[PDB]
Amino acid sequence: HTLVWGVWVNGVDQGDGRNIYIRSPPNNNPVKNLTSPDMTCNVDNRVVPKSVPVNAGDTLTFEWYHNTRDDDIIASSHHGPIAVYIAPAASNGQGNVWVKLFEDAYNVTNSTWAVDRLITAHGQHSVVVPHVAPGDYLFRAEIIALHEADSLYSQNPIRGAQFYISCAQITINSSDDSTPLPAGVPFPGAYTDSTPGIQFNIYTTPATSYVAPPPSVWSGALGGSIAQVGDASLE
Ligand SMILES: OC[C@H]1O[C@@H](O[C@H]2[C@H](O)[C@@H](O)[C@H](O[C@H]3[C@H](O)[C@@H](O)[C@H](O)O[C@@H]3CO)O[C@@H]2CO)[C@H](O)[C@@H](O)[C@@H]1O
Ligand SMILES: [Cl-]
Ligand SMILES: [Cu+2]
Repeated sequence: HTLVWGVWVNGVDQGDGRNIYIRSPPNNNPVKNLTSPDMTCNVDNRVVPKSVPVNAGDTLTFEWYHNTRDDDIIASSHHGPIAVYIAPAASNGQGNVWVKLFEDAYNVTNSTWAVDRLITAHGQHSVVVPHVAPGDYLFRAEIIALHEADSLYSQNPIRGAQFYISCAQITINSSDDSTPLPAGVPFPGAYTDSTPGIQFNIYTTPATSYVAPPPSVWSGALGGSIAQVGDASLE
């Protein structure tokens, strides 16, 4: 159970984005139905009044929280991966539009899941803004909690992989468009009951064997991190 509070751009806090530049759902409950329209941008997908200006090459940091800013972030039980996707905003997230910019699942070096490191990072994970066409975009940050993912939601709707999905409205101003955005995958649709990484038993199956759901990270993607960029306590 987690939500996005706002974003930072090059370590500068853009301020509380909830219902402002984040298409915030009404609460932190997960999405679990893989064929739900709610898989696009969570249960209240609509245009919000602001879009955060960035340029290609900026560091864009998403900041998550549980109940209040810079708290426990997400229950520690919620082990799983983190991904970020991008789509042109005019699509409203519909159709074959989502391109993956970031994946972090289980780090064998550190023996930690992305969610574990997100807690340590005070809810902060970042991407480099890619060199796509200037314009308005949706950045879809997705945490998958796997603690009940041994079951398919379609078999037992009390369980299943849990999707904490947050769409941020980002406007890319200065970009050379050296890597034009291609078509991508649909949400709902990209993840199905047979997709690797959706049904996974963290109690019985080693995390060293976990394969995150496709698609693969796009060749145009410039990278990211799971790390505290900004100190909310200084404000
Ligand atoms: O026993 C089932 C699993 O529970 C997990 O805890 C979640 C609770 O099930 C859920 O009821 C609770 O929801 C809270 C939410 O955290 C809070 O922010 C909101 O204000 O109210 C909700 C209740 O209406 O969330 C927790 C997760 O934080 C355990 O984490 C898990 O190990 C356990 O299997
Ligand atoms: Cl939960
Ligand atoms: Cu939860």
